[PDB]
Amino acid sequence: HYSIKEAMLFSQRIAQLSKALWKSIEKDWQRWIKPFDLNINEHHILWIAYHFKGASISEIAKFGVMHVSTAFNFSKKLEEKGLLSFSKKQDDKRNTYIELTEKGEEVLMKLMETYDPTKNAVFNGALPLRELYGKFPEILEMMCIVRNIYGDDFMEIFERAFENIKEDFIEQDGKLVK
Amino acid sequence: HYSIKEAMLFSQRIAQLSKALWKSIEKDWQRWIKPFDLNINEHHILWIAYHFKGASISEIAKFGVMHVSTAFNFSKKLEEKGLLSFSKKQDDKRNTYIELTEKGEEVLMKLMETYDPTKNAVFNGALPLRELYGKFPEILEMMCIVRNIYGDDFMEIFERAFENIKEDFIEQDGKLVK
Amino acid sequence: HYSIKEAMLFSQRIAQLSKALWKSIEKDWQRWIKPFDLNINEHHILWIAYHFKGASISEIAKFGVMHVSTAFNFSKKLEEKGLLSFSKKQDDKRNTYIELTEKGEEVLMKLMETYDPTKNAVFNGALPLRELYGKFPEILEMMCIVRNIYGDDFMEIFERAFENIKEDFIEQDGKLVK
Amino acid sequence: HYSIKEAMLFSQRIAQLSKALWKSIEKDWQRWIKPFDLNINEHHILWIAYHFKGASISEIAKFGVMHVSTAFNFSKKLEEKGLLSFSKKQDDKRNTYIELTEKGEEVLMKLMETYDPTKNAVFNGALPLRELYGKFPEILEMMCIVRNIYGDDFMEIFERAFENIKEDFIEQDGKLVK
DNA sequence: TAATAAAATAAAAAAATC
DNA sequence: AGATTTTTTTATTTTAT
DNA sequence: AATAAAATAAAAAAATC
DNA sequence: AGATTTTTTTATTTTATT
DNA sequence: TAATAAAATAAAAAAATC
DNA sequence: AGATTTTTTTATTTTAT
DNA sequence: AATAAAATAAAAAAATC
DNA sequence: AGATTTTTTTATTTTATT
Ligand SMILES: [Mg+2]
Ligand SMILES: [Mg+2]
Repeated sequence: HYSIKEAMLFSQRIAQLSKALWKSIEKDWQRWIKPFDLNINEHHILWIAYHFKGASISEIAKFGVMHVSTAFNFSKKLEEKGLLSFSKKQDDKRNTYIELTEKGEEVLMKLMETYDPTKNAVFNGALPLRELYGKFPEILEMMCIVRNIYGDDFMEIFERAFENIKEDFIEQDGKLVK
Repeated sequence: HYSIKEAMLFSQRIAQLSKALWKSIEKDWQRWIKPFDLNINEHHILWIAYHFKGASISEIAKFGVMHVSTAFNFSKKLEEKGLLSFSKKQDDKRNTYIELTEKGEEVLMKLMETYDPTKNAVFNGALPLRELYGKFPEILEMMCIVRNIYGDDFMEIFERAFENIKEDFIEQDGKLVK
Repeated sequence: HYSIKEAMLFSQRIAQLSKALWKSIEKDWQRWIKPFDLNINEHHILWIAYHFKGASISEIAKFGVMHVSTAFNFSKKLEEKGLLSFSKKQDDKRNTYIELTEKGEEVLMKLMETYDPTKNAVFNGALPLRELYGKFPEILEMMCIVRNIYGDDFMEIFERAFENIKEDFIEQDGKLVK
Repeated sequence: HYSIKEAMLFSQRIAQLSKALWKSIEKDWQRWIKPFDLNINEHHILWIAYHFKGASISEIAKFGVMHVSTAFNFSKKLEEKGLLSFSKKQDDKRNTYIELTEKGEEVLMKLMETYDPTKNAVFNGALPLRELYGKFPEILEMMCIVRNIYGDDFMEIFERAFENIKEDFIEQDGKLVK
């Protein structure tokens, strides 16, 4: 059992913090992918499909943090730009599934190449901690909180992106490459 | 140095973790302020003027993570709803200072009465951690990152809210009241 | 559940750490008190009495992490040196109580004067962390572990020492004094 | 910078934690090894020499947090009990290098099979934390502090012990075996 | 709709001019 | 750029004999 | 039992704002 | 330099969209 | 005891010496 | 410098009519 | 049950390694 | 400078104490 004050204190503090973060993250994310004329959720969708091939609209709307409507509309615009593949399987024909086309994987890799960590603000904001820790910050308390909110299945996005990028990419001339 | 691989690993973990965390906080925040016909940034501006009286447009755009222009446009709607008061100053009339009207302060205080932490998802997410530790999670690594991004003066908002809630408010019948 | 390998991995990591930590704290503690011809458990006994006046030999042994016989022998050795006043009282007389004499209080505070944090190596080892955090490390994970082993009653010594030192003392010429 | 009050608020908190933690580790470690009539520092020496074959007396004293006189005398007693081999090198003859004999390896790995986590207090104190996290506590803050006090070369023992337990041992019938 | 760049604008400060 | 509603569609599911 | 009819509920998909 | 003029800088303020 | 001061002692390197 | 053992000592608990 | 006992337990107080 | 001698430095190695 808890004081109401002590809740307001915790609720307001993590509000400000999570808004400060993500806005900083959103800015650096949209700056990096505007050259390729992708918006944030769009790019997130393509990454959802690369790690989770064949996902359903509601499934990608799960792993990217977006409404089901946003996923359908932004994923069909990725279809017309030729970056996404829609599909249906008629055991249950209410369900529309998406796959990444070759063009889309390509722009993912090219965006991966244009990545410059130094122009990302939380990267630079986290480097102090890394220096004395020996590793980048884990932010485990946040991962615990997120898990209890979204469920362990959601958290599959993390380790699918961890293992895949550790094995599906390498560094040559200071850029990430396949 | 660091690997550009090791960098991406950290950047995708924090990116998704914070989009998760903000969106969760976003919807719970929208839900409690719609009864009084506010949006997040409007409510955010009102709390900033409560804690930082007579602050510049650019200042409340600093403390609330918003653009100067969104600060000025939502700050004017708040005075057309009567909740804010605009002033200018002797030394430099380019600045425009903002104060809370007592209609504005009232709706803040009434919303504080409606606050049910049980309906906030991040709060329920942090309860298991609160039990083990005995106090709420501090997410200290994130406070450090945000600080090295926004700088020490942005971080006065956390301290001013902490002190003000603690010394301006008090519990009665499970609600926070003056 | 846990694998035996995973558990051994944790049990050696903390055994080596707690040994390392305790031994450096042991040396600096001895340096500090050898001038006054005290030993660790004697100095801890006197500090237990200062925070917990009228405490039993068994009770002193709880907070001082020492065997009850160890407390007994070292405690009456302190009475010969005239810093401790034994008592026996009221209903039950198998219990032997302790309080701190005038001579004992002064040697505490005088040792508190000779305190130089820079000669203590664990202080120095935490200074890099304190810069980045703002405050000293909270070492919460071992605080949780130490509680689960010893119980919430035991952890009252932390809480009693925190409050007493905070306002039974003040700083003068780089010295703690009453 | 820091206060002298703030400095000793930290010094006492880690003194008391360190002592509490080392003494529940002390007595759990003793109980485990008395069956094979070893003491803690003798058992440490056997694990130092297993992980670091050919270690010097001084080096053994580094990794096992003990005086060079104790590591010598307890290394001797291990030679008289037939578990450690004493060597010299003709290039520099003031050095004296230690190496486990096969009788020495066998007693270590029978004790490895004797290991029951559930009799260890610190393990059980840590199980609630492993529940929330998914992994055991890392107490990074204590690793940071200990690395600054002892230096990065000492800290090699954690990394070698980690990887050696990982690869040299396997789980058969709920016990760690080679 | 809740935000936001990209202009636009007015005022203060800073820099040029002699 | 990214929501909320509402529609509209399919398939389970639940009834009703 | 079987069915067949009738809500109820999954999953999109299509206008708002 | 001291009195003026010019350019830049700062802070909005409004406008064009997502 | 399970430890560790404190000398004590052999070697080796380092400084000195001319 | 610290314990693990012994002992010893009250008070409490349990067992007996 | 009311007592008195045998037994148990608590808390020191000793002697070892 | 090169060969020598002499000091310090290092690593045990043995003592005695809480
Ligand atoms: Mg933590
Ligand atoms: Mg605690």
